[PDB]
Order: sequence, then structure tokens, then C-alpha cells
Amino acid sequence: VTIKDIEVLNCEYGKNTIKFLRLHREGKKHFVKEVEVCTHLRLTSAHEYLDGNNSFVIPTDTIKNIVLVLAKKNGISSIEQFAIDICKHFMTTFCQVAYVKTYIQEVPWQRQYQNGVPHIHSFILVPDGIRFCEAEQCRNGPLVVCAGIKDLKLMKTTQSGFEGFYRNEHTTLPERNDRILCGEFFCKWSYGECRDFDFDCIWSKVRECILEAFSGPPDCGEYSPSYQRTVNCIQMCVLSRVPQVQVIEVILNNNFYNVVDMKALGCTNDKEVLVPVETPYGSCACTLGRKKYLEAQS
Amino acid sequence: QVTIKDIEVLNCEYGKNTIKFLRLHREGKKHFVKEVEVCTHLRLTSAHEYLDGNNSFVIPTDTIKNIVLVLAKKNGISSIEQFAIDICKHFMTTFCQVAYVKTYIQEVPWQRQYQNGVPHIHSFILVPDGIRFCEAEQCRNGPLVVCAGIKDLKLMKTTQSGFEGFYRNEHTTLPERNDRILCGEFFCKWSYGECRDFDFDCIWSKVRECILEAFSGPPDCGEYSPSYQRTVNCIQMCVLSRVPQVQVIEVILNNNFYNVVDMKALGCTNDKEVLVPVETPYGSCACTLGRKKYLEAQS
Amino acid sequence: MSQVTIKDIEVLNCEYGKNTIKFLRLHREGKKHFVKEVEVCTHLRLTSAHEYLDGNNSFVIPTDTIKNIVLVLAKKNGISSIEQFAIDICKHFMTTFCQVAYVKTYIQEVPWQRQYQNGVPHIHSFILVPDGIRFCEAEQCRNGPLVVCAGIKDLKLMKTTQSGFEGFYRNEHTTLPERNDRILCGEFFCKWSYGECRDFDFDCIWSKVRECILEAFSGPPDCGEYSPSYQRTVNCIQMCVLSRVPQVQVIEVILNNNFYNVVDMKALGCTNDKEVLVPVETPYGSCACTLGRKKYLEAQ
Amino acid sequence: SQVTIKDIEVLNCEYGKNTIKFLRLHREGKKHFVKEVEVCTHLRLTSAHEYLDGNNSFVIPTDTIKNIVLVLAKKNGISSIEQFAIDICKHFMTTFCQVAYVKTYIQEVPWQRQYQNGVPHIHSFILVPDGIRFCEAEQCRNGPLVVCAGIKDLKLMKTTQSGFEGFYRNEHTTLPERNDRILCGEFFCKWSYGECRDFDFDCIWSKVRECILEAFSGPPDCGEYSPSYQRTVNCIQMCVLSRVPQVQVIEVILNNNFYNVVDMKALGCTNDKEVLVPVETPYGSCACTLGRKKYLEAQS
Ligand SMILES: O=c1[nH]c(=O)c2nn[nH]c2[nH]1
Ligand SMILES: O=c1[nH]c(=O)c2nn[nH]c2[nH]1
Ligand SMILES: O=c1[nH]c(=O)c2nn[nH]c2[nH]1
Ligand SMILES: O=c1[nH]c(=O)c2nn[nH]c2[nH]1
Ligand SMILES: [Cl-]
Ligand SMILES: [Cl-]
Ligand SMILES: [Cl-]
Ligand SMILES: [Cl-]
Ligand SMILES: [Cl-]
Ligand SMILES: [Cl-]
Ligand SMILES: [Cl-]
Ligand SMILES: [Cl-]
Ligand SMILES: [Cl-]
Ligand SMILES: [Cl-]
Ligand SMILES: [Cl-]
Ligand SMILES: [Cl-]
Repeated sequence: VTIKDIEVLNCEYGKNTIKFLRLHREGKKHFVKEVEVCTHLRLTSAHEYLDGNNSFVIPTDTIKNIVLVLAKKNGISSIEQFAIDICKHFMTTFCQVAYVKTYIQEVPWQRQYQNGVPHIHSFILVPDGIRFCEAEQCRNGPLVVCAGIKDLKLMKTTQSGFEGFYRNEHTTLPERNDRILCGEFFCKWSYGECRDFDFDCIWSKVRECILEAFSGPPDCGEYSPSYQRTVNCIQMCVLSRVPQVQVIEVILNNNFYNVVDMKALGCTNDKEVLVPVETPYGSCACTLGRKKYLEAQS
Repeated sequence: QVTIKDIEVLNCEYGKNTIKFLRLHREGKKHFVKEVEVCTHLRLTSAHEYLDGNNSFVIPTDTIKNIVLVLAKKNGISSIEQFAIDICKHFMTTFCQVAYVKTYIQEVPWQRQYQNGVPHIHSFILVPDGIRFCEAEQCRNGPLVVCAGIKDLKLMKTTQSGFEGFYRNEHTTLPERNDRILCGEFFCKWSYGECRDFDFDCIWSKVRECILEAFSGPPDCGEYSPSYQRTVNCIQMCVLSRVPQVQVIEVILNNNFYNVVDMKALGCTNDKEVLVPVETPYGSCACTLGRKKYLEAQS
Repeated sequence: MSQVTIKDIEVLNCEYGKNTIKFLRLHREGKKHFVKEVEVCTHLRLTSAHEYLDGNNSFVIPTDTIKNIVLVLAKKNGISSIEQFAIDICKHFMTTFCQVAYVKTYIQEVPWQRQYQNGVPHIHSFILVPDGIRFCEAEQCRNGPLVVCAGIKDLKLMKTTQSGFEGFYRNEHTTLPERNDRILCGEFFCKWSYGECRDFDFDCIWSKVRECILEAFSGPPDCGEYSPSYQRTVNCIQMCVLSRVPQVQVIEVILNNNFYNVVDMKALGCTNDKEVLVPVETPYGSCACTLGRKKYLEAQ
Repeated sequence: SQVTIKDIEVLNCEYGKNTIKFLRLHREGKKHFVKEVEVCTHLRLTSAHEYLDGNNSFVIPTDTIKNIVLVLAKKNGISSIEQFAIDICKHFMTTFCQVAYVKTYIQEVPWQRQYQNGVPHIHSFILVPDGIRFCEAEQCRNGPLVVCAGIKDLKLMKTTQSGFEGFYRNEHTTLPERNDRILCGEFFCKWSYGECRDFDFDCIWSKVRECILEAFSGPPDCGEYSPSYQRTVNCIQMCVLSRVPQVQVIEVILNNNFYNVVDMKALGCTNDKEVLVPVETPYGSCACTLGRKKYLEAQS
């Protein structure tokens, strides 16, 4: 074996979990954006791996310094714009960069309120689904922006079943038309190259679509015949209501809530006491894209 | 070569940990959930299972789990405090070999979903903005004592915080500061003693409100904190002033310092614009205050 | 709170009916034919709303039945005047159906005129002449008065002078010049109440009110009469009707105007001395006034 | 006997400018945005000297109303027709002390941006009337500024899951009971926000439209049985009130068209609900206004 028999399929490096708070003051009123940033590069050469020559390597320490400098100089209007600014900086500054990817997630600080009055400078951590984004670009290619929400845990106590599935000698699952639907969601969507809109406004709108499609209307809900169908309802709601979304990926990790058999304990459990099964757990995942966007890619 | 005769049993305790279940209640089409994690521990009047390999008096931890689930079905859960009381009372009445029972309960923070201000009949979202818990305990022929609390409560203010005039010595490099970020993860636990005649949910919400308001100060100007320790005291004194049911209050503040990154070498000036949190190592302070009247009554 | 129920909600109004019931009533006196072609709308409010609130139709009179009743009454009673026919329809509903809380009948005439050859009326031939559509309206609530209104709409009148608009309120957004000699062109909606009085010749009084509107609009035929605004012309019409027609208790007049602009033709190398005028159809001005006799208003 | 001003009461005086049509164009670089509207603004003045005395001193010309609408569109832009109607009413109330009352009605021209291969066109539009959006704002001196929004000329049809049975029977009722007809309705829907203006007008208008379509239709896989036009109106209103707390009062008018299964027996074939002929006149109407008890009590 020698270097000549071996092909480099991929080389990538970067700085992970760069944590900082960007503070902005309008007189007495304070605004915060706390983020965690990961920035990864692929270089046009691999001399650092193949030859022990570091000449082209931008230290990961420099990646961190650049992220902090851009936050200071530019501020953070949206994590998407900040991710774009970082990718653009790397592409326009370093000719040895073949590819840049920036991942950002928001720390979910909310302003405190007292009797409906917003506090000028006090905040509470409220994780109701983590906001993230991702920007990436190859040399001479498009800068593509994705946004998402993860660690989003939703549960409805009825309007859920799973019936009429494939049966075989190892299938013991009963048909059910009235279970708890409990899901941890990862949702990620692509804007492609479109960046003419309010990133915060569209992110909020997509989140609203996910919750409403999951839940159905507040007065009656909507029957889910499978986790898979609920994923589809979420994706089709987003695509129907948010033209900026070109491609949407949803992953639902479910937890079954078992109605505990209490016969042997001398009472009847009419869907009163339910025990969650956290492992093993089921998952389903789907990615839908607009035909017109995918054809335009070719 | 040591025998039972050379050795003293100082403590023996056992139990069931992380009993997880959802209690579902339906009022027509409107669904209500209480999902909890329960730990119930017992001390028995004897230690034959340890000393002699004799299990005659041991209540299986499996039976502890069965009892918790049966009581949830039969009684429901009006509040986790009432459920913890019901579990402790059940063990003390039912089993004469129980010397002591302690029940710890924490709520899974499900919130009802709203669409355009309309509450959803049966859909919920997980929102961990401080975990509600309680603890009930009782020794044979002693009082059943109930505590409630909130933990993993993370609060931050961006100003009205300093730490000055502290003790200096040859290993003290900390500068005096009058304008830092105050970021704290709070554990708060309070005792009601034996009083259980009031709305547990209403009082818990009121104590939480006092913690947030005392931490923050008024929304138009805030309030200067001269230390983490003083902020803990302000929280405790606010709760005791506004919530007569609270006899004893413990607060633990785990802080994170946010450093203003020196950017001189990167050719720019950072005027408290970019701050980097230090998560480890981290400072902690803890205080427990009690009402003199309640502590004297204990004697 | 997840949905509203009937308990959180007030029914402010529930009304239904049949609209644009079109028919011709033909009457023959030997060879001589008489026509009355009408368009009828009849609306009911019922004493309950179970059809809306509960999906229960037990008390609902089908709108198809409303149509049948209007056609049957036209056959049985004839149409002496649209007002008497509207009265007959309201009375039928109130006396027949205990579930009717309120009835309103609106009728308009199709404006057929008999053809004339050298002043001789044709026995059976007619021409459509829409020079102001005649209508009426009768309504009654259970245990209340049956009230009759008559009117004329789509009446378009124009005079070429004796019209101005001067001395109006001026402000930074007011560019309108003062004018003392413009075209006054108005499309009129006129509606008047007789209240409960129905002892007179409906056709005769309707014709008299129409005559008053035309004469008050126009002024005397040898000189006319100066109008200082659309609003003043509306008042002159209303005060003429009230002066000459005692049966009219309350009168509503709506004037939708069209301004005729004297085209500036300077750039086209000629002078337009109020010779060529271009109507502005949108946007358009409107004014509306309702006057009532103090005696009638006090009495109710 | 000639009547004088002393015998007569002025019950109502109102005037205004109707059908003010314009397009507001906004450019963000190459990308063009349009809002084309039709505005009517009406005033009641604190005096009626223009009618009673031929004195125009207090009259704001309708031409000035038009100028103000155009000036406000230029200065403010149009984020929503509701905000524009608010801006017009506020301008009149705060500018003219002789104004007792202002009402502004606005409807949108339904321009939609063109798309090619999923790509929105920077500056090209097509007219797509799928229900006309309108709003109405009004205010009396020292009274609340009240905003209403609506959709009209909205024509919806389902081909089954509709009947009308169990209705009141009488000697003039020939309508057969039916459990499987076409339900075809032209809807006028208007709702009041009262004084609440803390929400996104465009977002809530779209949400109310969605409620109307979904309540009319039922779920797309099975639909929902309608036992009357009246019950369908109620389902629409109760869906909107359940889902849209901002709606205080909702009025729905359903004008229906019956589709008759043509009897083709004499033409030698059987028509099994294959060929249906719409009856456009006469036509049935039903109308309901529901209000929240809390809002109506707060008014008194
Ligand atoms: O909705 C469901 N989808 C599945 O794929 C599945 N497998 N077990 N239960 C299930 N429920
Ligand atoms: O508020 C503070 N208390 C302390 O005890 C401390 N120690 N370092 N910084 C500190 N700040
Ligand atoms: O007679 C008129 N009345 C009005 O109110 C008006 N407004 N513009 N022109 C007008 N002329
Ligand atoms: O649904 C209906 N409502 C009515 O009131 C009616 N009248 N005729 N047909 C009708 N259908
Ligand atoms: Cl808060
Ligand atoms: Cl929510
Ligand atoms: Cl500092
Ligand atoms: Cl005290
Ligand atoms: Cl009723
Ligand atoms: Cl003729
Ligand atoms: Cl002129
Ligand atoms: Cl004439
Ligand atoms: Cl006269
Ligand atoms: Cl006056
Ligand atoms: Cl209101
Ligand atoms: Cl209500």
C-alpha cells in the first residue's frame, strides 16, 4: 500500500460549539441573542494530512476569532443572516477554501414580563423547540440556507391510531384507534438561494404550521392514522402556506404510552394511567421537495 | 472476620426510582394531563434482609411501583403535593415494618397548545422553564412534612449586577465589577411543615412569581445586585414576605460568568457587545432561611 | 373556551326568503289586455332559529312555499297596485303562520307601457320604457303595525344650467374651483312612508310624488331655478313632496351625481365655451337626506 | 298647505365620494408590489345648512374626500386595507370639527403575482377573483373606531352531503324532501373586530377565509352532511367564532341556486343525477348575525 493506491474521498475540519451572547442596547432596553456556532471548511488541498505541511491550514482558533469579530461588527439580526455573513467571509477571504458550512442554534432566552409589562433587561430560558439554521457554499456554487426546529416534543392524548398494517408470524401489535401520539420532532427546510424575506417572520410561520398540522383545530383536533401520516400533514401544511420553503425534512421519534393492565391489582384502568416507553422507540422520516425546485437543480 | 457484633447499622434505605406515568382526566372533549416521575424510599424497623439474608419484612420495590400507579388511578392527582401525601400516608397506615417514608415527585412540564389564543382540547408541548417538584416525608409517630420546589430555573439579567469590596489576598486576581451579566440556574425548595389546607397549585405559582420578580426588580429600571448571595437573600425575603405558608426556604444559585472578549489583538473594541459564558468551573451559593416562630415551635 | 357554544353567543338577526320572483299578471276586458309584470322579494324572520342552531327544520316554511303563495295570491287577488299586493302578501304570512315574527315584501314593476299609434292605444302591445323604476315595500312585526313605503329608483335627471357649488369649506387638500354654471346630472333613489294609511289610490299618489320630484328638480319651464348644491336640490325635492302630498309622512332621497367636465381644448388649438362636456362616472359624489313630519314621528 | 322647516325633522343627512379607484405601487429594487383598491368615504356633518338654507360654509367637497384618500395612500402606503380605512377615518375625525361621523368602505382588486416554473414574477400579475376582500371602518365623534372585514361574491358548491327534510308542511308546500342535492351558494360574510387592532389584519382575514371554506366543505376525504342552507351558515359562523377570538360579531348571507335533475323520460333516457340545470331566479337567501354575549354587554 502507498499514497498512490489511496484516494482522499473527504477532508473537513472546523470549530464546534462557539458559544457567545450578542448584547444590543436601545437606551435602557437590552436585547440578547445567545448562539452556539459550528463552522466547517474543506480546503482545495490536503497537504496537512498527506505531507504534514500546514501552509494552507486556517487554524480553528482563527475560525472562532472570525465568528466573534463578525458578531461584534455586524450584530445578529437573524441567525440565518449571521450564517450567510460567516460563509461569505470565508469564501471572499481565503482562496484555499473549497467549501464552508455554518450551523447556528439559538439559546432560547425569552424576556421576562411582570403583569404584562416587558422587563428592560431580564430574561428566562424557555426551551419550546430549539431554533437552528445552516448555510453552506462550494467555490463558484450557490450559497444555500436551511432553517429548522429540533428537540420539539409534542403530544396529543387522542385522535391517533394505527390500524390496517401488514400482518405476519412475528406481528403481535393490536389494531388501535385511540392512543396517545407523543413525538420528538426534528424539522429542517431549505430556502435554496432565496434571501429577500424576513427570516424571523418565516421561521415563526413554519413553526406555527408544524404545531397546527400536528394538533388539528383546537375545538375538535384531527384523526391521525399513523405517525407517518402526521409527518405528511406537517410537511404539506408548511409547503401549502410557506412558498419560501422548497424542501422539508421531518423526523418523528415517537414514545408509546401503555395503558397499564391493573387487573391483578384489583382495579380497572380505563385510559387513566399510561406509562411511556422511551426505549426502544420508533422513528419515521420523510423529505418532500417541490418538483419545480428539484428540476431547476439538475 | 468482623461479625454483626463489631458493626453498627447507621442507616438502611431502599426504594423505587423514576416511576414515570401520565394521569389522564377527560371533562367531555377537554383532556387534562399530569405526567410525573415518582421516587418512593422506605426505611424498615429491621435490617434482617442485610444482616441475615431474611426477606420476610421486605416490601418489594415492585410493590412500591404498583401502589403508586394504583393510588394515581383511584385518587387522581389534584396536585403532586397531595399525591405525595397520599403515598406517604398509604405506606405508614398499611405497613407496620415501615419506620420512614419519603416520596419525591417532579412534573413533566407539558403545556396545553394554543392556536390564535384558543386552548387546544387535547394537544400539548413540552416547555421546561423550571421543573416543579415536591417531597413528602414522615417517620413513625412523627409529622408528615411537605416541601415544594422549582429547579433547573435559568434566569439572566444583562446589567444591575456587580461584585465589589470582597476580601483580597495574595491569590485574589478578580477585578472589582459594578456592571456584569447575572446568569443563574436556581434550585429553590420550601417547607409548608404540616400545613396542607390550601391550594398547592395557587401557592406554588405565587412562589415562582416572587422568585422571578425579586431576581429581576421592577421592569422599568430593575434593581442593583451587589452579589449572587444578596440576590439569593432578596428572593428568599420576597417569598417569606408574600407567602405566609412558606416556613423555611432553601435557594441554590449556580452562576455562569459572561466574559467581555478582549478583541484588541483582532483590531477592534468590544464595548460589552460580545460576551462568552464560562460554564465550568462555576460558582455556587446556597442559603436556607426559616421563620423564628416555626423553628421555636419545632424544639 | 376551545369552541364557543350556543350559551356564549347571541342571535342578533336570522332572516330568509325568496328573491326575484318574476311574473306577469294578465287581465282581459274583452279585446283590451292589461299587464302588470313584477319582481317580488319576500323575507321572513321566524320566532325560533332551530334550523341554524340545532339543524332541525320542523318550523321552516320552504322558500319554495313563499314563491307558491306569491303566485297564488296574484292569481286569486290580481294586482290593483303593487302596494296592495305587498299588503296582501304580508297579511297572508302573519295570519297563516304562527312561527312568523316578521314579514317584509319588496315589489318592483317592470316598466311596460302600452304602444300607441297616432294617439290610439294598442289593445295588446307594449314597449319597455325604463324612465324610473316604481317599487314598494310593506313590512310587519307580530303585534306591530303593517307599514307601507313606495318609491322610484334609477331616475336620471339632468339640467344644463341653473346649478353651482360655491362658498364651501376650504383646506390644504381642497382644489375644487367655485362654479356658478355647471351641468346638474343626478341618478335619484326616492323612498317615502305612508305609515299605516292605505285608504287612498296608490297609483294616483305615486304619480303625484313623481311629478313633484321632476318639477322641484327642474324649476319652472320658462326660467328654471338656481341650485346652490346637490344637497339643496335634494331638500327642494323633499319639501315640494311634503308640501303637495299629505299622505307622505317620511321621505328619503339619495342623489348620485355625475360631473360633466368642460374639456380644455387649448392644446388642440380651439376654445371650448361649454360646448363639449365629458361625464365623470367614477368616482362619483352622493348625498342622502331623510325628512319626516314632526306630527308623525311624535305619534310613534 | 306648504310645509316649513318648523314642521319637518331631519332624521339623517350623509354625503360622500364613491368608487375612488387607484393602484398603490411599491418597489423593493426590481421586485414590484401592488395594492389596487376601490374606496367609498361618507361623512355626516354636525349641521345641515347646505340642505336647509343653501349655505355651503361647512361642506367639505366630495372632491376633497377623493384628494385626501389619494394623499394618504401616497404618504402612508397600504399595508392592509383595514389599516388604510382606519387612517382615513382618523384623518377626517382629527382634521374636521364639523364631522359628526365618518365611514370608509374599501375593496381589494384581486391581483395575484404570476409564477413561471415556481418562480414569482418581479412585476407581472393576473386578476384572480376567488372572493372579493373588503373592510369597513366607522367612527362617531367621542365614539369607538370600529373595524369590520369581509369577503363577498364567494361562490362555493358541493355536489352531495346536502339535503332539506323535515320542514313545515302546509296546503301551498309542494317541495319534496331531499337528502342528496347540490349545495351551491354565493356568500357575503362580514365580521367586526370592534376596537381590537393588536393583530395582523392579513393573517386573521386569511384565517377567517380558511374557516369559511373548511366549515362549508367538511373534511376532504368524506365531507359533512348539511341538513339546510341555514345549518351550513351556522357551521361557518360557529367555526369562525371558535377559532378566531378577534371576531366579535359575524354576519353571513347565503344566496343559493338549486340545480334541478332534468326529467328526460319523454326524451327516451334516464337522468341518474348526471345532468343538472341551475335555477338562478327566483333564488333563496338566508342570513344570520351572531355576536359574543361578552362584547354586546360591554357595548350597552
Ligand atoms: O403509526 C405508527 N406507525 C408505525 O410504523 C408503527 N409501528 N408500530 N406502531 C406504529 N404506529
Ligand atoms: O457575586 C459574587 N459572589 C462570589 O462569591 C464571587 N466569587 N467570584 N465572583 C463572585 N461574585
Ligand atoms: O353640490 C355639490 N355638493 C358637494 O358636496 C360637492 N362636492 N364636490 N362638488 C360638490 N357639489
Ligand atoms: O336548505 C334549505 N332551506 C330553506 O329554507 C329552503 N326552502 N326551500 N328549499 C330550502 N332549502
Ligand atoms: Cl416571565
Ligand atoms: Cl402552543
Ligand atoms: Cl463584566
Ligand atoms: Cl415571620
Ligand atoms: Cl331558537
Ligand atoms: Cl309606442
Ligand atoms: Cl362647469
Ligand atoms: Cl317630463
Ligand atoms: Cl311646493
Ligand atoms: Cl342645521
Ligand atoms: Cl372590542
Ligand atoms: Cl365568547
